[PDB]
Amino acid sequence: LLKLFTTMELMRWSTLVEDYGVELRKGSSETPATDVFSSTEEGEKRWKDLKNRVVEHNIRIMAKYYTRITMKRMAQLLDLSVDESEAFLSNLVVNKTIFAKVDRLAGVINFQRPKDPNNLLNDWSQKLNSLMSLVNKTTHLIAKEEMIHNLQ
Amino acid sequence: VIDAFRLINANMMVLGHEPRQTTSNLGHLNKPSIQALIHGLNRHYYSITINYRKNELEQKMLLNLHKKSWMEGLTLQDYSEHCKHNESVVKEMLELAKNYNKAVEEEDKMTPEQLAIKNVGKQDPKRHLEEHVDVLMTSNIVQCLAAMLDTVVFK
Repeated sequence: LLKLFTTMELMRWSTLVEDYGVELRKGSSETPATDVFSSTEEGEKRWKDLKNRVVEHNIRIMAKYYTRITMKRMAQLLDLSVDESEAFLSNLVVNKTIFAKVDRLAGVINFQRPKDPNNLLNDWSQKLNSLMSLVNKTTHLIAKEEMIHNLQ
Repeated sequence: VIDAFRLINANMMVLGHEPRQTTSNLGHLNKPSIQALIHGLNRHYYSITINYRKNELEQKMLLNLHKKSWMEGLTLQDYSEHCKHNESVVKEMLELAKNYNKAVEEEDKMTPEQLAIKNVGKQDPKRHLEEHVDVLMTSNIVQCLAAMLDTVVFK
């Protein structure tokens, strides 16, 4: 249960519920089946929340890692329809769980800010500066490796 | 501020013997701290000449600063930062501008104390507005010039 969420990979509720259903509910604590908070009967009240959490997490990882994905691919993972996802998207962004913009076409999800001149500008400076720091550092290591004891 | 003394007695100064002994000197006199120091100096042997043994190899060592100038000449910052600088200066320039109108209309006065009160001559809008255009121009040129240079060369 810990290992799946920690590794950022795309998943879906449909598989997640069935599997964990057998593990968590069965799990011997001190010794009994009971542990609650998404395991047993009482645990079911908390479990409902777990579904919502999978869908906030799927949209988050895809947002961070990718910059564009289609809305049809996104829905399959979340286990929503487009009309259902769209409602959910309006409230998520307001709390600031994620930043994402979805359309009605289901052509695309822009997980970046729209292509305005400032983002392009910003990246272009950062790319330049990193190279210059790296070329300096490598020359210092290289100098020892070359000369050495002067046995070669 | 360095001085040299061999140090010889008071009488030698008084007689006027002490300049006969110094020959092969030029001498000099400076005053870090008033008449009391001058008197102390005269009693001693006053300033006997200091020459320096120096040359270009030693001179080159002292010259240095940073080889790190190599990385720095090329470096330019994030574009958001370029914008911060430009904004801060234009905003600043607005404040001083209102005095500037008066400055050009008047300033018949050439007497520094009177001018200061009259057309806000002290805290002058001319000095500062010029100073401001000049930082903004130079800053924008070096940042812009570097970004472009790096682009062509690395790829």
